[PDB]
Amino acid sequence: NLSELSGPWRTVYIGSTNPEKIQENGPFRTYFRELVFDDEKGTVDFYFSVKRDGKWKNVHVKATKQDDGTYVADYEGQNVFKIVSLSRTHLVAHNINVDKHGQKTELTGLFVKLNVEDEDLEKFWKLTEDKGIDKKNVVNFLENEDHPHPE
Amino acid sequence: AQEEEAEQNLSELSGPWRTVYIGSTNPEKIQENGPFRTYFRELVFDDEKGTVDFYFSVKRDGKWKNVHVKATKQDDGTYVADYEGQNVFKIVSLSRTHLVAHNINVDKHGQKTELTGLFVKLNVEDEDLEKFWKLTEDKGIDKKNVVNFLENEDHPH
Ligand SMILES: CCCCc1nc(N)[se]c1CCC
Ligand SMILES: CCCCc1nc(N)[se]c1CCC
Repeated sequence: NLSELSGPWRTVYIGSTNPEKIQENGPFRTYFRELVFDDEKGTVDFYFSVKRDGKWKNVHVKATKQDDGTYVADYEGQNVFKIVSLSRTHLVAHNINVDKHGQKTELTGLFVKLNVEDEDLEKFWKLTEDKGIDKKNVVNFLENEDHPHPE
Repeated sequence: AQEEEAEQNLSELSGPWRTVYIGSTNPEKIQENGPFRTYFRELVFDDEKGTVDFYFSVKRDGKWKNVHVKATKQDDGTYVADYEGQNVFKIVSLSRTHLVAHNINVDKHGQKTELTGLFVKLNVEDEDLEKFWKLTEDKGIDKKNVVNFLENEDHPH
């Protein structure tokens, strides 16, 4: 039951046994946007952004769960990763990437979830109505293309 | 084992904040290039000075701008701030994770705009940080080889 963890997630820290993978232009200097867990298909879709070559790219990768519990996915090689601790607000993970040249890299990561509550959303909506504001004149900043760049 | 909560206070509320929704009686204010299409980065609450400092980014003209605005509390509990005119805003709901607010903006042309906003706080508990560090050490990853993506996002470009 990890479906309820789907939604907007943000990268906090990423560590690597190979600094080149996470320095500027590194393939694993990933800013998470959204995570989607599917308990029936045993899969996880990652939506994130990476500045590769000189520009920003939005990437989508689907990970599949294995009998051992680990997940495997194809991104800058073959990756096999393990969630170490999850909860409503956090995800600490460890990933093993093996690139095109057989180079093995171990990465670690802390990601936090952006939890928007119903109780709070409702309050926002009542207030927006009280001020006679039209739902059309409301901007969603969580799923917006027009956003700033961290680098 | 043991469960513990950090002692709360406006001080504990400071930190990274993100904007979820912003509503406006005047759509020009929050459209692309509008001064109120603001992406929050951090907020600093000061109990003693009765102030709140805002850090956010707005795409003005053709490029992104980081902006800092200090607001001061009033006896009536509202806050005043100077940004793209004069602003008086009231926090209708605040807790460890959310902020719902109502702002009244009078621009340099006498025009009044009323805005509504929902913001969410990005909380990072120490238990999680402590668990991320232990894992990092276990794989023999040296701290110098760790990037803080949160601070990068709070200090963009
Ligand atoms: C362990 C959860 C995140 C794994 C992971 N770390 C990245 N950095 Se991008 C990614 C998915 C694609 C390989
Ligand atoms: C009500 C607190 C947030 C008010 C507020 N909303 C923005 N949008 Se920018 C900002 C600070 C400058 C007036």
